[PDB]
Amino acid sequence: ALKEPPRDRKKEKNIKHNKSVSLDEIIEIARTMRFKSFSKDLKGGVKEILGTAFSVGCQVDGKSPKAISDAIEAGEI
Amino acid sequence: SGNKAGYFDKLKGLLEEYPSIFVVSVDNVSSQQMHEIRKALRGQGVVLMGKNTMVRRALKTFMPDHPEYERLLPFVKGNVGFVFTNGDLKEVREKILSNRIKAPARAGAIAPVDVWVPAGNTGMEPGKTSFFQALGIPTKIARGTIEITTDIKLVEAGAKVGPSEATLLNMLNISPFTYGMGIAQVYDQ
Amino acid sequence: IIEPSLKALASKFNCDKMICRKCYARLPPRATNCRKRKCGHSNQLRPKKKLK
Amino acid sequence: MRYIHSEETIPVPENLKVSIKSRLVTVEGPRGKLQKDLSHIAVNFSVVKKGVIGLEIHHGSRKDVAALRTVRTIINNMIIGVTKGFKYKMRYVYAHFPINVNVEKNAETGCYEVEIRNFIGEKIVRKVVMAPGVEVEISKAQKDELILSGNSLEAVSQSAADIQQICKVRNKDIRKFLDGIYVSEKGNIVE
RNA sequence: CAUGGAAGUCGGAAUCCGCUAAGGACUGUGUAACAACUCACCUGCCGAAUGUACUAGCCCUGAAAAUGGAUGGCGCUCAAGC
Ligand SMILES: [Mg+2]
Ligand SMILES: [Mg+2]
Ligand SMILES: [Mg+2]
Ligand SMILES: [Mg+2]
Ligand SMILES: [Mg+2]
Ligand SMILES: [Mg+2]
Ligand SMILES: [Mg+2]
Ligand SMILES: [Mg+2]
Ligand SMILES: [Zn+2]
Repeated sequence: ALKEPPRDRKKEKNIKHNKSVSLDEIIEIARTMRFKSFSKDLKGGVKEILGTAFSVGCQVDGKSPKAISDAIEAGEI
Repeated sequence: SGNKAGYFDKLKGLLEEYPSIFVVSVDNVSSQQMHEIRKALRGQGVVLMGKNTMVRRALKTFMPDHPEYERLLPFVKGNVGFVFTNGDLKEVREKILSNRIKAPARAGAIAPVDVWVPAGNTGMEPGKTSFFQALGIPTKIARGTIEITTDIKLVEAGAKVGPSEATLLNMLNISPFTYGMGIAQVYDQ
Repeated sequence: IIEPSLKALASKFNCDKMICRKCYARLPPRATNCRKRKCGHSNQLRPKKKLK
Repeated sequence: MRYIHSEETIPVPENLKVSIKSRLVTVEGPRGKLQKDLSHIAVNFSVVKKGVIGLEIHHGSRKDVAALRTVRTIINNMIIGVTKGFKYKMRYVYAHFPINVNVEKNAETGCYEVEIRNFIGEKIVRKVVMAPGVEVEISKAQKDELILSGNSLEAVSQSAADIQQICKVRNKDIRKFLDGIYVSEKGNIVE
């Protein structure tokens, strides 16, 4: 859903890699709906999974989705 | 063998902190069945199984930390698990006995007891009557539903179930197998 | 026509074989060395060509 | 490199008797009697326990020790055959010309004889005679089966191979002409 | 992302996490598309070894000619050979 503007018709025939989205609590906010359906020890595990889940988006600017999840230095909530 | 090292410290750390250890004999049970009991017992107690610990509990016997560990050495033979918990014996006596699954036959599975289909109406589509005629079962179609007029023996107890009958057992919701957790003798109880 | 299972049974005896590259001998499917002596027990084997 | 001691064991069930003399083995049980001669192999037979037969080789080479396990399974096959028998099955495989067989009864002796007609539409009538102790039957369970049964695995199997080897196609692509009779299952008479 | 339809398995581009002792955003089979099935990985049985690549001794393949035929002959196999 966090995609670049509108996905207009007749534009997906060519490459459609222009879906870059920002990496912030906005993606983390959307993780609360799932609420760690399969164990994961509350949202702490889900936050790491959800953060790296959007691996195609490559997070925001220099930061990468894998580095943020790998570095265990952020707050639980 | 990075995970191998993680097993050694995990086993020794958890055994000493919990004074009560319960052994469980689980065999040929679906993985999902252990998944739910792990989540159901997630709050209290942790279940953990691995390969036989030929010297890993014997190492716990060498130091005088628990003279009673060396008494429990011969009880392990194979596919026997241990449960680490702090609850009372009475409350955990039947706690892990829940969710006995209904295992279907596997095209030749030995039925311990004679299986019989009582007279009744299947209620399914009459296009499947070819399956009934394979066994030569007397069936009469009433109101578009297949009816068994007279009971027909499926397979004798202790005999291999026919591959057609084993498949036929699936849609009839009848099978001789009921899989559940097994309780082994613990601490000479 | 031939029943599918029967055609599989017959093919096991004259279709699924290994062939030596030196003496054209028939070998078992999992063989690694020819069994005949005139080729020196060579290990240059190729599968039997399928029909298509 | 010569190995000092190599040993194998054969259990014996409490139903039959076995006697060995001058490397000649005689096995007798509920379903009959069989004999085998092993005078060409240097083996030492002995009675390990009340119902176990032991055999061993001393100071043998790598090639000599190899035959030790071969002897053990052959004698075990004899024990199985006299208490459970053997049973082979065969099937007919044809595309256009049906294959007709006639398993006539004993021909004034214990031997059975099998007649095969109309192989790929040929005018030969081809005849094979089975070894003694082997009985050939036309199956009634389902179509196009030959059932061979007997006491000894060596005689039953070789006779079955005789039937398969006689139905051959010549000067044709055998990947296309799959005509013939083939063996499909091996097992015992009991269970 | 793709889309009459592609749920691992037309195709294009990425390869994280939960639960565990272990099972891959999968090596095939397979569905219009799901499914089903296989493999991968781990567990139960057993009882002490196992896997890959190289070096050089005897032997074997490579080894086809014209009268009958020559380790000198007979013959020899834990040799009467090296
Ligand atoms: Mg031709
Ligand atoms: Mg030479
Ligand atoms: Mg000479
Ligand atoms: Mg010479
Ligand atoms: Mg001389
Ligand atoms: Mg000497
Ligand atoms: Mg001399
Ligand atoms: Mg010398
Ligand atoms: Zn060859």
